[PDB]
Amino acid sequence: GRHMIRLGYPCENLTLGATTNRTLRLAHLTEERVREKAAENLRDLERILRFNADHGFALFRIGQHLIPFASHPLFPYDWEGAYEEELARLGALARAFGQRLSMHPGQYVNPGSPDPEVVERSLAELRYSARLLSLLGAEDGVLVLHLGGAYGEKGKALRRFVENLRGEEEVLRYLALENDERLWNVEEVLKAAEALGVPVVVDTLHHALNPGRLPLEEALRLAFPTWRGRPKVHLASQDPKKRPGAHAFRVTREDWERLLSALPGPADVMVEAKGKEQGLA
Ligand SMILES: [Mn+2]
Ligand SMILES: [Mn+2]
Ligand SMILES: [Mn+2]
Ligand code: NA
Repeated sequence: GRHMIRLGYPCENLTLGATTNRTLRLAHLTEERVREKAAENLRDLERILRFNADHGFALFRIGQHLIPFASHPLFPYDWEGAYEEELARLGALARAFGQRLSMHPGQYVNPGSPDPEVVERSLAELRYSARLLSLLGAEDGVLVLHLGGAYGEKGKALRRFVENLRGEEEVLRYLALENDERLWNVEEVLKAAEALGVPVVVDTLHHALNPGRLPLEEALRLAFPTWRGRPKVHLASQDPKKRPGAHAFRVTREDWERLLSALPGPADVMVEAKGKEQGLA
């Protein structure tokens, strides 16, 4: 059924054994082997889009390794010329299905690092991610990022984060910032996001562990105005008795309920659960 709240899951589908996330060792980074992996990941991207259209999922997060090692100085070919046509085609499918596409670079992507080498590698990775979403024609695509490390002093870490991203026209087309469970709350992310002119993704588990002064309801209410399009939110549940913020297999009914009650209006909810497409109902 057609709900005002659209759902998604990241990277892979467990029912199908489909993934967008195959990689390889850099010792095996041959033109032929990468083309191998990329092809299977693109095949799987397509199956997933089709499975989502038949099973009520409007959102999908494409894993970083879709084109394995694309941002790496040893990448064996022009991936954009190789794939532009097929990405446009997959992009048109996703739009025909009404699907919204996203990527979330890992915890080692840190534009606010003071190490210039980490900055350059991080920027390379975000530029590849943004180019991919551009080639898929993802008009409302999202590229989600945590604010990363305090590196001893937050004011300076944030100023580096903004300086190192303000110039990046293409990345800024898609970039949205997300609160975390340890270092940067929603009030903090809203400040960073305004400086950069980008939206805020509220994560409900992270919010719970690290709320600042804000009830979830006010967090969502402040975040909603930061999206020109449909706001995106993350939904996870605590994996019982494990490390705080560890993701449960399936989201609880109680946690789903609490978000539904807090949302100020229509939004897109990425379910971050170890079960993937089995993470809710
Ligand atoms: Mn996140
Ligand atoms: Mn999250
Ligand atoms: Mn999390
Ligand atoms: Na409730």
